[PDB]
Amino acid sequence: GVVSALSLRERIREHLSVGLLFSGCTGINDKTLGARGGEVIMVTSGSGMGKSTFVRQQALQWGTAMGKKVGLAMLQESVEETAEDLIGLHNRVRLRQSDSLKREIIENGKFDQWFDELFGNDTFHLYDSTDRLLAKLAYMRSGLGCDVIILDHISIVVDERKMIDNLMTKLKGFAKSTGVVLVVICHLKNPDKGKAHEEGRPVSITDLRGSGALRQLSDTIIALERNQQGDMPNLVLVRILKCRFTGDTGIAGYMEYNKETGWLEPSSYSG
Amino acid sequence: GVVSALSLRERIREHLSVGLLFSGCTGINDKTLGARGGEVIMVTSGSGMGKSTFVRQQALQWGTAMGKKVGLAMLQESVEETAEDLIGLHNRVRLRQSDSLKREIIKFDQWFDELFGNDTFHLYDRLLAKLAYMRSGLGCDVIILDHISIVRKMIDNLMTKLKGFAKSTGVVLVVICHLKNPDKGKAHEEGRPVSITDLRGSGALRQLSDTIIALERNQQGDMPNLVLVRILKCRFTGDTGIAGYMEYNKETGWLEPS
Amino acid sequence: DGVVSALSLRERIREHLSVGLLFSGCTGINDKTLGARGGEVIMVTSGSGMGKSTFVRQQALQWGTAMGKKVGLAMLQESVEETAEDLIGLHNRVRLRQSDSLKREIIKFDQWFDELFGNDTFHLYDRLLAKLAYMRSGLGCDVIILDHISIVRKMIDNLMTKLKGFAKSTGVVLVVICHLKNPDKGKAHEEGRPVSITDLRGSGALRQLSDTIIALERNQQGDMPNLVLVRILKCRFTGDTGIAGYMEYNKETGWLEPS
Amino acid sequence: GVVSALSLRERIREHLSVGLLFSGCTGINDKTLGARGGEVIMVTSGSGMGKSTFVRQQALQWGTAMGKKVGLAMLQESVEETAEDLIGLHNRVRLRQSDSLKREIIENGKFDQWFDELFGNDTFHLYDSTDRLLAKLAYMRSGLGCDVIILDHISIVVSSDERKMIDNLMTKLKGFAKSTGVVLVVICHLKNPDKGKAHEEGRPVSITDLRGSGALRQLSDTIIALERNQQGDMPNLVLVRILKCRFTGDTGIAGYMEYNKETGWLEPSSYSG
Amino acid sequence: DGVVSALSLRERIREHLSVGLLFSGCTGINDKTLGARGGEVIMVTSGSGMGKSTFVRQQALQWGTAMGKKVGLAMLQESVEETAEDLIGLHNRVRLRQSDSLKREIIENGKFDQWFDELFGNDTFHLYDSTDRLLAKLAYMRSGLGCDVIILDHISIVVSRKMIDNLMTKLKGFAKSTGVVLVVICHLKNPDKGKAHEEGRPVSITDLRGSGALRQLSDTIIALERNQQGDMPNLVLVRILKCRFTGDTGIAGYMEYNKETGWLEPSSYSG
Amino acid sequence: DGVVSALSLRERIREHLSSVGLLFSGCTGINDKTLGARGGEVIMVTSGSGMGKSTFVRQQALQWGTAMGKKVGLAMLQESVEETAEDLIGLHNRVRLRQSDSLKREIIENGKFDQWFDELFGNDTFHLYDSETDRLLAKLAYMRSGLGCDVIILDHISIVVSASGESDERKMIDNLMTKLKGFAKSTGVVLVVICHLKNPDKGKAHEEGRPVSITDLRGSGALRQLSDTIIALERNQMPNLVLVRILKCRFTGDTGIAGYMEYNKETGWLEPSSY
DNA sequence: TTTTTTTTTTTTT
Ligand SMILES: Cc1cn([C@H]2C[C@H](O)[C@@H](COP(=O)(O)OP(=O)(O)OP(=O)(O)O)O2)c(=O)[nH]c1=O
Ligand SMILES: Cc1cn([C@H]2C[C@H](O)[C@@H](COP(=O)(O)OP(=O)(O)OP(=O)(O)O)O2)c(=O)[nH]c1=O
Ligand SMILES: Cc1cn([C@H]2C[C@H](O)[C@@H](COP(=O)(O)OP(=O)(O)OP(=O)(O)O)O2)c(=O)[nH]c1=O
Ligand SMILES: Cc1cn([C@H]2C[C@H](O)[C@@H](COP(=O)(O)OP(=O)(O)OP(=O)(O)O)O2)c(=O)[nH]c1=O
Ligand SMILES: [Mg+2]
Ligand SMILES: [Mg+2]
Ligand SMILES: [Mg+2]
Ligand SMILES: [Mg+2]
Repeated sequence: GVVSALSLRERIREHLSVGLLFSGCTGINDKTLGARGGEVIMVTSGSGMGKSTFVRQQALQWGTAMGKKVGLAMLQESVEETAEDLIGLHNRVRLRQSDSLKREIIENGKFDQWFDELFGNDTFHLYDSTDRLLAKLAYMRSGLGCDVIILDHISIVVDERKMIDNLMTKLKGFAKSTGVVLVVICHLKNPDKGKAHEEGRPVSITDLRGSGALRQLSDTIIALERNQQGDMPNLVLVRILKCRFTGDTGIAGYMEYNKETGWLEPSSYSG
Repeated sequence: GVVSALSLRERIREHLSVGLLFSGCTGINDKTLGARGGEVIMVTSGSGMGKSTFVRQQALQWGTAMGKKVGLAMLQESVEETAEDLIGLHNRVRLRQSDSLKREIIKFDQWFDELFGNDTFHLYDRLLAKLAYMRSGLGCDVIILDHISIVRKMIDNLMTKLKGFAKSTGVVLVVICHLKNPDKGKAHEEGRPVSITDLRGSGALRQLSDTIIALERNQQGDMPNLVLVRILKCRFTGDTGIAGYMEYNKETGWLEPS
Repeated sequence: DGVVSALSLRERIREHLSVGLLFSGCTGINDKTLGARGGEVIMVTSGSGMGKSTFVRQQALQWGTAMGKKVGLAMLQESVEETAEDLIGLHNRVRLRQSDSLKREIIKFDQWFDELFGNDTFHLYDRLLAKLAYMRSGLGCDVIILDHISIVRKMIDNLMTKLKGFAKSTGVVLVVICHLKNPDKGKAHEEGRPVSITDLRGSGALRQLSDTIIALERNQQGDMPNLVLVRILKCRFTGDTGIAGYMEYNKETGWLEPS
Repeated sequence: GVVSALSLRERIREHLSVGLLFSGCTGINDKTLGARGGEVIMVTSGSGMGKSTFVRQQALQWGTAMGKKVGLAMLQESVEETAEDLIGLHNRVRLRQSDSLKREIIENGKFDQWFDELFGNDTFHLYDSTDRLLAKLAYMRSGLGCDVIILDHISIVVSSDERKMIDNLMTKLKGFAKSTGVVLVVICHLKNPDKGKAHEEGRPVSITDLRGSGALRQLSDTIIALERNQQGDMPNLVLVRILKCRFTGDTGIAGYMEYNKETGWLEPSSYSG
Repeated sequence: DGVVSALSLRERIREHLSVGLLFSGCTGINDKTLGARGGEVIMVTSGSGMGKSTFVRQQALQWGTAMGKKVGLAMLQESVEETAEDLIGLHNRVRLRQSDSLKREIIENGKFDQWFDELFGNDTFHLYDSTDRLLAKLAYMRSGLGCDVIILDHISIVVSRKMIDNLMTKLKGFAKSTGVVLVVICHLKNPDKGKAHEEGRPVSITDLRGSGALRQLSDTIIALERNQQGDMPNLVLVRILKCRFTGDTGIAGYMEYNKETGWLEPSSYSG
Repeated sequence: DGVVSALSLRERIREHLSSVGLLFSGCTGINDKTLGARGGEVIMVTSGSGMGKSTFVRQQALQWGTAMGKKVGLAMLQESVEETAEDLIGLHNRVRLRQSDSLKREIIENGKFDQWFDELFGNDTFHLYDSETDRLLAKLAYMRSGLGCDVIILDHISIVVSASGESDERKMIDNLMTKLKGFAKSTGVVLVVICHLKNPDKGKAHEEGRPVSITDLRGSGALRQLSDTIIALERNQMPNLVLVRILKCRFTGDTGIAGYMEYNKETGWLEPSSY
């Protein structure tokens, strides 16, 4: 592995020739310009502040609009609970929270409309619901060729200090030499001082839990606030708290949550 | 292993296309589609927490009030004990832990044969060639096996014979596994919650099984018999965890839901 | 068939099932786990020097003066004299080996000797399972009590798997003592700290084989170490385990009696 | 080997040690006098507050203006993310953080005018990205002979226990400074705060806030701690704090530095409290 | 066999029972645990380097004039002449080791051999100069010299658990097997929750290095806790912890040092 | 056997009580409470990190190496032979030689440094040593044994315990610390030890003005048993008023706060200050 | 395979 600084005439050049956008909020698209090859983002909100809404939305948007293979690794739930929350979200309805509508649209041929509008040419990919998880994600990257890989709910993949430190180190070091956006989700701690995360705490960088290797091997911290006690509980207040590429840490904007469609859109709110 | 998005075409329709209730802990019927055939309900706890205190309670109310024929096999003990808790539970008076009422009656034949009068109970005192006759020659429908432990490669070569048999027959084949020798913190017995991790023996005690009940109870608390049920990995309705309160009620002896 | 139709399993149970050995001190043992049973390996385990042999050799006297059974003792922790000399002043309610005058003022010696020893009850002992196997065959023992265990992974369980076989063979009421491990978190046991079943030294099968566990929690450097907590930690045959009672000492005389 | 104190008359005088001075701030160069061969220097701050570009700037300033051969072992970000800061740093711009310019400069080939102004001097050496790291540094410094070596992100190299690993390595790296006589700036991180705000948010960092062990303030020679408040109203005024200087005996504030967005070269600000 | 009855015991009580060695300094001790007894093992607990050989050679001396026993001393913590300087100067009430002026004064006053045979003029004390060899060296004092109270100094090079309770249980069995009142010195462990023992802390029965049975096969536990950085480092706290033979324990006594001589004597101290 | 009595000990005490001395410099009270380093003892040096535990040893090796003629041997393991073979030069001649290059430009040519060499090191008083532990005390025994180094100084015990592959790093300490105290007490050579002070938890750390306690010795716990004198230093980097604590002297009967010193930013000498 | 203490730091509790 002895490489001098003189083997870099045509290897820098071809490395010149851009980040995959962030739908629903262009403020994250402003002060990061997306994500690169080897990047590891971190998405977080509180323990119950909708960390499963916008990540699922972005997995939707990067496969039905942009032609990039979104190979998920969701381990909150099984496969038939995330495929349906892809389809019913995409059709702007509530799929898995109404029993008659799951029976109404199963009757009349619109089912193989709503399967084939999404899952067609191997864009979306799903994972069978932890040191073999890395081997399965590398088999996912090498065999299928997916670009964005999401992992969720870090408590299942795991003194939970050395554990989560070795976990974040192993994924950060996995993202080398491959060119893959390995987005991970992790939880916030129980707030040892202050107002709670169920009450809309101002999420600092001092709230990640298990070890401080989460705010030290990331490449972006995207923090959401689903302030349910606030007068906009249909509003995820989104924030860049860490950037290795720019350094702008602040209110990129807002995104408004919708009930019936399940979506959340860019909003035009100010305080 | 990774399975692609093409494999879920009809299976959401198959996901959008109960049976034996759990008399005792009345939230489990709400959360694991009761009991169909071919299930392996796990009753997981540490030695003393209420393995056979709870698992034999199901066989009375699924042997008599359901009418389905039941094969018990409590190989941690013998037939003389497994043919008494049935009687003392069906007759509400504590048989085994009383002295004078053992010899008061000995109307023993009546409370023997009235609850053994069907072809319900076929009790047992290599092993599966003698166990598996319960379902073919006899008609049993709930089969409950207690002990597994003393009963690299000669360990994980067991559950396939049971699971293919459950596939072929359709029997509620409830087998008890145990907890383990702990390593850090409080042990299980004080009221520790046991998630999917804390199980030795094999991973098939919480993975290859279909639905997993765990019993936990504060032993040196206000009462040692406030058990509480947990689901580890449920496949029928997916949702797992805590249903609700049971209590054993030492006056009578039913782990009844509270 | 290995399965047996339970209706055709009748008379063998009709011929089958047709309190017992009480405990002096801590009347929430016999009221709760119902005395003693043949074939048992009971445990009286607490910390080292909590007064375990202020229980385990009080019971050997109460089971030879009112219960009349044969008691084959085993104290390796001292000699036959040093375990038998306390018994006489224990019977006579006078604290013998803790005041110098009455150690030799009496010598009414054989009055106090024969009235508790002229029965052929006690059989002391100064390998050990051979010399407990003779206590059945050549001596006729009815209660066996032992005191110290830690001298005679598998070297700690292959004594307990021989003692459980000896309780299997003869059905003898047996009491056995082992010791607590050292709590590296928090305090020590000796100021009222509750013990768990992991607190047993040596290895990790001295608690499979035992049929119950009894323990004294004693605030040793406390305001008084004369109010002990009895705790059952395991019971195969009554289920209800935990805080049994609180025993005094009554320092004028010295009786572990419930209060 | 046994020695005494009389057979050194003409080799004590050989020491009778010229430094390698910093850049950007000058009070750092007051109370350190540069850096010497056999001297382990340590830079700490939070994550992202300036532990890689502020060290690579000094790797350039010690590697194109002073002719000292400089080697890197960048383990965070590999060769092809770190050359395009060097190139876009020396030219007083922001290269990778715009596609208005990387698109332009390879059309005509003025990339080949901004490129060979630096690396054709053959003073830079890399290591492409956990104990024979020493043995590869030995040839990077014995045959190639880069006269400063930089180790990036030592908390991969600790990925047994912590106390055993990092001391068993750190002793062999201070004994790599000795017996080979190279300067060595090593990068190592911070443990979490207990109470209050953190070391990226702008906490006043102390000496025993390290992580990996407490044997990082013990086998090391100079502790330099940046304090970059990014939540305060001055988000790009970094502070520099010398926490432990063995060779002189001055501790406290060095000075202040400003970070300029359009250029990338941090400038010495003249902030007053 | 080796089986014994409890009928044939009229002889071997009649030939058994047909206080003793008090402890000088803080005479609540013999008021409470009633002196030493033959065939035991005794632990002096104090802080490390805090006087675990000042309250044991005093109690080697006070059993060598008024008791006349064949008192041994076994020192591994020092040499065979500094242990003898202090015993000469101790009863003579002049702090001797700490002064060289009085070691060049009465070398030629001729009262060297006078204060030698004033209290070594008997054949009372015996000594030794440096564990399985120590098995023979603790028994030859019992057989060859006829020693009565052996004091053994060190435990941590005596350990060169299998070397730690091998000592304590075997040399507890040898005590009751030969009647010699063996007295051994212990080391407290290195605590972590807060203070050290050396600054006024109270000690519990756990605090003994090596393994755990040093509290099992020892028969009494004597305490000293001296507040080094306080009003004085000389007021030790005495606390009795374990007592198989009377039972009563607790806060025992409070001594001073009486700085001219070197003699542990008490005071009626309330606090 | 070796069980020798106490009646037949008339002559061995007689040829003993006729050492005690070898006093410190830098302050007064460090010669009160310990009366210097008694030949035989173990003396232990603790400061924080970068707090002068080879300043107050490089300075006390000279007062024992010139003003008393005692053969002093220095095993400085932090460094090499050259940085410490010259740090005594300006020590003696009252300049800061390595810490300022202008004097290093002055005294090359005219040989003032050569007379500064031949003054101190022209005699035979100082011996030095450079750098597991299976040969450390083996190569330290020849200094007192053959060469007669009457004081030996050991620097940085933490880099003879961090250089071994063992099971634990505690047993490997206290299987060597016994050889250290035995080699000290047996031949009666003073052997001084440098060891460090571990992580604190709340408030000020040791380098910010923490009153260090005896249980804070990093590495093991028999460093407060097999020691005869423990010395601890404190400062707040008044960034030079270093005060001294003596933790435990096994010979005499008083320990505590020893004295105040101040370090000289021109010459190199610890002036005992006032406060 | 598992037992028993004894140092040194990390989250969280
Ligand atoms: C239970 C109790 C005992 N004691 C005293 C009476 C006896 O002197 C002594 C009883 O302890 P023992 O039972 O005699 O101790 P042991 O020989 O069993 O030791 P080990 O546990 O290590 O095997 O304590 C009290 O003073 N108050 C009490 O409440
Ligand atoms: C010092 C400083 C840097 N920056 C920017 C410049 C770079 O784009 C980025 C620095 O990133 P890096 O230097 O690459 O990373 P790091 O060493 O600080 O952190 P880690 O230990 O996790 O590897 O931050 C600011 O915006 N303001 C500042 O004051
Ligand atoms: C106990 C005590 C000791 N001292 C002084 C004078 C004593 O000679 C000295 C104690 O010396 P030692 O008793 O010899 O020390 P130690 O036994 O605690 O340590 P080790 O096991 O390593 O041998 O301390 C007092 O001043 N006041 C006191 O109360
Ligand atoms: C005490 C003190 C030290 N110093 C400086 C000058 C000395 O060269 C320096 C000490 O040099 P060293 O003795 O080599 O450093 P250290 O032993 O204190 O710490 P470590 O070896 O573990 O890294 O401290 C002062 O400037 N003023 C002071 O008051
Ligand atoms: Mg006993
Ligand atoms: Mg970086
Ligand atoms: Mg001593
Ligand atoms: Mg130093």
